[PDB]
Amino acid sequence: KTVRWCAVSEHEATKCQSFRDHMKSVIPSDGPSVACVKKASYLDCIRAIAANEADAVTLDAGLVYDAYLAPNNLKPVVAEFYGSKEDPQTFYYAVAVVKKDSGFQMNQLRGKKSCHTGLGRSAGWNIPIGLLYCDLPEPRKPLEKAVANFFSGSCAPCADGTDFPQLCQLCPGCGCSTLNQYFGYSGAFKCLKDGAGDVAFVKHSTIFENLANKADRDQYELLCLDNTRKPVDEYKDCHLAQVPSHTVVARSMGGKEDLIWELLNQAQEHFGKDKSKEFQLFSSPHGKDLLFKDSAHGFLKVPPRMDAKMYLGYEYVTAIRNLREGTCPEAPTDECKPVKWCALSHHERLKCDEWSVNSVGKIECVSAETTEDCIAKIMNGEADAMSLDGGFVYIAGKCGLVPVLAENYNKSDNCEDTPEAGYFAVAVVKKSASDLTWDNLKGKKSCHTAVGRTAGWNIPMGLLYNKINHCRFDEFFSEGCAPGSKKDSSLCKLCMGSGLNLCEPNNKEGYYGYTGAFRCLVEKGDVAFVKHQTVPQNTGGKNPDPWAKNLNEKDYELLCLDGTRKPVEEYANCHLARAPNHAVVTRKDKEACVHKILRQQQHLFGSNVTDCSGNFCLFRSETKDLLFRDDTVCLAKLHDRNTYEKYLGEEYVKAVGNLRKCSTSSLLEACTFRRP
Repeated sequence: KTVRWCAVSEHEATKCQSFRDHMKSVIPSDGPSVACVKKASYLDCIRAIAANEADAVTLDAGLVYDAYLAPNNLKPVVAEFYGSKEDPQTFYYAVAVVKKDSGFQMNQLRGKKSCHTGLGRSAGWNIPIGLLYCDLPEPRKPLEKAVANFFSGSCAPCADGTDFPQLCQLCPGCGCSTLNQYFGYSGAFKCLKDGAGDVAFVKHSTIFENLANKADRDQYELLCLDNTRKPVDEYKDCHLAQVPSHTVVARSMGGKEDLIWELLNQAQEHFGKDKSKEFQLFSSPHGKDLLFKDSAHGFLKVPPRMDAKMYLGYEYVTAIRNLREGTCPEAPTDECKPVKWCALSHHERLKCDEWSVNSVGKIECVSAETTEDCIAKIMNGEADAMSLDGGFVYIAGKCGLVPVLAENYNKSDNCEDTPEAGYFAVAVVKKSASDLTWDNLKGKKSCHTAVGRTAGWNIPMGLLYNKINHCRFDEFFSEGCAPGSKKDSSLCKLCMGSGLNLCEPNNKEGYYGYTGAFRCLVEKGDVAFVKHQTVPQNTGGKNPDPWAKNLNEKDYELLCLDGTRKPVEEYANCHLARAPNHAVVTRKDKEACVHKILRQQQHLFGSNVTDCSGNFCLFRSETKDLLFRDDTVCLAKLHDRNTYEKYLGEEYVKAVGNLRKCSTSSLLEACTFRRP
């Protein structure tokens, strides 16, 4: 129940011993305890933790990468933040500030003039040079010279002015102190402001400290990785890298992550930032930043699904990898790199393999255990693309990935250029129902197609969430039939079909499905949640069966979320949410290649050629829906709907968002932490 903290210096160990002590005084002898293992350096601390001779240490982003690498394999368990918990600042963004209308993007930096905070610094050197690495001229070692030739001239504080002069061209001597006006963050920004340099590599907040007036700021832009610019305040959605400020790592297996959280959580409680002048956790008389930076305000537990690569982030890991390794592709230069497609099942891997061979290298396969694991892989580069359903296009989007092509199902001869939007989920009731309105449903009787389903649950049950704020849905409706709820719940008390299949999510449950929930409306409930076509299909006699043969379309009305009502006829203006088609998602940096490669593939192996017999077919499956949905006609180009927020639709996103409040998703809670 004790946590062995690692200190990299006598001072730090003294502070640690104080920590240990003041944590004994009032903290049940059943509550966490601190032991102090003293090591000579960070690497020795990282090693101690992996060799199970210590348990935790706090490191800068760079050592968080090192700690993650074999054979240590350590992960981020607790984070240090710098604001209020309303605006807990745990990250910071390495951004590239430039002057408005100077016309050039990240990939057009050769020749330009650079301003770096200081050589060896994070945001100001390691990250930018890292990414830029493959664009530097060989020999790339020594690095300093190679950067000197890349740029036309720059101000690289602390660089070797003597040997590679052009690096102090904007600041002769390269002074490594405030003496040199272009040193440090502000020094680098000023280098840009004074117009000595074209681009200045600094922190996101750097410009917000050198220009108090939005007016002047509006004259500066930030270079983004997809070779486009954006307003300095849109840094979160345009930066070279996202860096964790200060992180606490542990072992990946074992590691006592939970115990560690229980320690520091309480610690920050008894000695938080004001909590006491007896013992200050984020400061010391013996020094500064001992154990934890002094600027700290508190701690935050890191979602368990997270690994260093996820925590550090794609861009960051990319930058550091290059520096650490140095490995470029003197391969073509423009010819698209093969698309690695992630498979979910054995049968998926098998179909993907058949596909890979037939594509002749343009398609490759990667196998992950679950949809979320595939998403983590597309996230960190181990994989590039895969098709997802609404719920996952949402999750994937929270994680930074983006929808690129949507799966099309209907109107077949115009396909390739017209993204389908979906099938409107509508709430239904009988016109002969008393004033029933959207915001009136409480205590009513419900009819659902089945729990978990989109049109009959997630969407409706998802919007209704803002009218409760708790996940106990069975106790909102007086009663109802929701195939799948617990056999006893109120959601099961209106379901017919007896025996073992009472309230079961299969057709043996009469009230199951679209048609089934309608019958459930007609025979026991006042509200049914289906889709826009469900009624026209089950009226006008279009349905033989007893209970339906005489039902008439006009005897019903679908509820509109603004309280009013409208005719089943114009569902288009009175639905709950749209409900999308499956979409291929991929990383922003691979978006281009995915379009080119897939269009050419759906060409060669699409629904076009029907001789699936003696050749390959992208849309047919040995099993069922492998890789794509079998009823897929083509992959549409999501022209401008290329972001989950623009492809899903506010209503849908609102709902799905609300539901993930009830059903966790470790991957989502992790991506949320890094950004949302």
